[PDB]
Amino acid sequence: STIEEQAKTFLDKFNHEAEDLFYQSSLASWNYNTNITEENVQNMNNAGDKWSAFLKEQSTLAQMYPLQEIQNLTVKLQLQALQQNGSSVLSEDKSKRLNTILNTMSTIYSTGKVCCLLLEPGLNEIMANSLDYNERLWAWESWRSEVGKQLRPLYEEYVVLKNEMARANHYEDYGDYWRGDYEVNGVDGYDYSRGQLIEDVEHTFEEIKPLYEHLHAYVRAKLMNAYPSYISPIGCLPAHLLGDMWGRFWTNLYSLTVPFGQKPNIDVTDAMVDQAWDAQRIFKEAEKFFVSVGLPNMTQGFWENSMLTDPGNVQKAVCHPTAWDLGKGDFRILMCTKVTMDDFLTAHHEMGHIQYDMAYAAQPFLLRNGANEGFHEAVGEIMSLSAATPKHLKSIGLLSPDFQEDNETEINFLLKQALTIVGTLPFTYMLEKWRWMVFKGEIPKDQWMKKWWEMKREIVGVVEPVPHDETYCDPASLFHVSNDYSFIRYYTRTLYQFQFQEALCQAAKHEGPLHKCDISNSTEAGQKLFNMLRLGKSEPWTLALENVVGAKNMNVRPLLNYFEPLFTWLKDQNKNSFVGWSTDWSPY
Amino acid sequence: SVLYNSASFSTFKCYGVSPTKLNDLCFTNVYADSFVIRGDEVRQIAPGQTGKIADYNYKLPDDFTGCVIAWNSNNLDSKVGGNYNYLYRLFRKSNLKPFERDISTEIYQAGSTPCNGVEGFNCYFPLQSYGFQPTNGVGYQPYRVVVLSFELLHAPATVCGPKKSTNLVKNKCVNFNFNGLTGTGVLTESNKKFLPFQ
Repeated sequence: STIEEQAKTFLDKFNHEAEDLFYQSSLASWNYNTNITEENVQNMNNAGDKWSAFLKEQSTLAQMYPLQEIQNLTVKLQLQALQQNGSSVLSEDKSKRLNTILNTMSTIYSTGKVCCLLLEPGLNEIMANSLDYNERLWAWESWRSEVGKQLRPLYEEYVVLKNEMARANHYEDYGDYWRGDYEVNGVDGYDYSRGQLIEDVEHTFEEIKPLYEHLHAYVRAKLMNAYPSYISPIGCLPAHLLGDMWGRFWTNLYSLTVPFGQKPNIDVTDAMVDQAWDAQRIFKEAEKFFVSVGLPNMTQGFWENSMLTDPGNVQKAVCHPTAWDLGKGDFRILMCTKVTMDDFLTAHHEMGHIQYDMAYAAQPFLLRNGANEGFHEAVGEIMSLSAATPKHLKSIGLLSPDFQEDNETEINFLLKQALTIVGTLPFTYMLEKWRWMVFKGEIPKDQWMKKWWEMKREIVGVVEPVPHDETYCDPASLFHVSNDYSFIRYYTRTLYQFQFQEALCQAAKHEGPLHKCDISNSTEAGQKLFNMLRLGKSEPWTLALENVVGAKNMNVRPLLNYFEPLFTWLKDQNKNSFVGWSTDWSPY
Repeated sequence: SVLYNSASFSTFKCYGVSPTKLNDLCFTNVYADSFVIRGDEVRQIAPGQTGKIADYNYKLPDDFTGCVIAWNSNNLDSKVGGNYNYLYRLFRKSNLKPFERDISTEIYQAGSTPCNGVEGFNCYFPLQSYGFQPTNGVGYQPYRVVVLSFELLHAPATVCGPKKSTNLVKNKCVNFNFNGLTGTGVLTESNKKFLPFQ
């Protein structure tokens, strides 16, 4: 008959049964989050066992259908994630060995006590608020001498197992398996090979480097008074003086670095108490925001099924910020609604994630996900960034049209976002690139710690306060490594956050920098955003990116136009310190 | 007259004829086809649309001159946990005709090998289940769709419509109509009687 005709019939048979099994595994997890009981746990394991058993049977029968026999340029993109074998692609003897390491690394990282002390926010508040050299150093050295030593034999075997597992599915190494998500394998012409991902990232990172040099020199010169015999103006910065155990979140360093103390920052906490929000609100305000952009209105079951209240300590609940997608038109958000300032921006961030799921509602279950791992998170970042503008929050309900603002107010806003958005940008470029050389085979097995400290002083600028050896291990102790999560998705999230913001603010009759753009009463800027959201995975990310930005390759120019007033002020201020960081320098 | 202004149906649309002219119009045969479907597949039920419902299940002609009655039934035959009381055929090896009920219950043959009724390779099961749950969206709720077909033939139609009857006034030279006869005169009292069949 026809191979392509029988391919669409096999998809309709799987989609009519995948939505029922996936909903039962998600509905049982929602009951455990509302009320922590010992019964809802067994309901999710029983519903999840039928999903893993049915997916394996359908993946075997899909191997008989050829992949090249697809002319619709849609079925080929769906059978790629269906014909996979997962971690069980190797033999039965090495199957339990790979899954055991995933449980040993997650147990030690979760039970990592320093004697006592918990994990989060156990060691996070010690490395942040301390202001002492003989206190935060003991907490950082004990974590690398106890947790890293127990995870050293497990990290060595993790590279050899993931290398053979990736090559079994026609790849190159572990780092190459994550490149297939960004690879175009559908519509011709707009292709994107895996070899192109090696370049571009390395070219755009050099143009953003002068922006990081002016930021690193200002923080080093500011904290020099706190550590006169430890922080040199021409030296570098240790690994424990970054306000984080792994040097990821640098927001805590803003309290000890204030460029203007005479201009208070914005605060929407007191504005919510005056107007009396029922604590069941916030979402009502968040609803009219997307209407003025032009994105369609939300569903009806969202206001009757999703728990938008806070039960408190009298009811066991785990309202963690995570967007759920049960499917079949059901959309629920798990979040404790409070009357604070952080919850106002957090609710707008997760509201953009559930909006993406409402776009491809009519699409089958195989098309209910973002184009790649680094694209679904970028949808919510542009919603919280546009809502965090002090000028946008003034022309609405909260805040006072009486609060004055000028050029000095925008300096404190760009510097605060520079320690979170672009602050962890050099760390992502170094952490993911260092692992690609180990998973492929460019770094020997006895040169992991040697090359680790060499790339720090050339990308981020972090020296070692303690001369470590070879048995130590640093990247093994991480929430994303112990849980087997990709870290390259956070790099594209930062770049795509400013590219989508510049496209909407340009058509909304607004020029100049992007620190005062207001997305309001702009129908043209709202209809263009829905073009790439309704498609989903039916079209490649290179084609969907041109419909909004205008190019298929990532750009760094919009990332610089947002921090233009910040980069100008740092030029006429960092004249007493050294622009950059030194490599041949040690605090000890 | 009581079906238009009932204020209780979710979707009440008519095609071909006007919804206000069929109240007194005579009809020979008045059919009634009831079927429960999803909430998003209601748009496929139209004289001029196709899909997986109007092709392999209930097919309607393109020149259908009638009305489409469909109301909300979410709080009736719908439970939480999965609906397993309604089925539907997905694919079929032929195309049905308008105004025809599905009788043959066979297995769809996608390939070139016989299935012999048993489900196997290249022998998918066409009868699938729905998902009528009160926690889903709008396009997943059940809607009882009732299609009323109007067909007129050469036989004398016995189903027409009620006629609005007014009052009776005499002592004037006005116009009146007493079943067929339309005369204009003064209605006075009489002493003679007629026959009980004239």
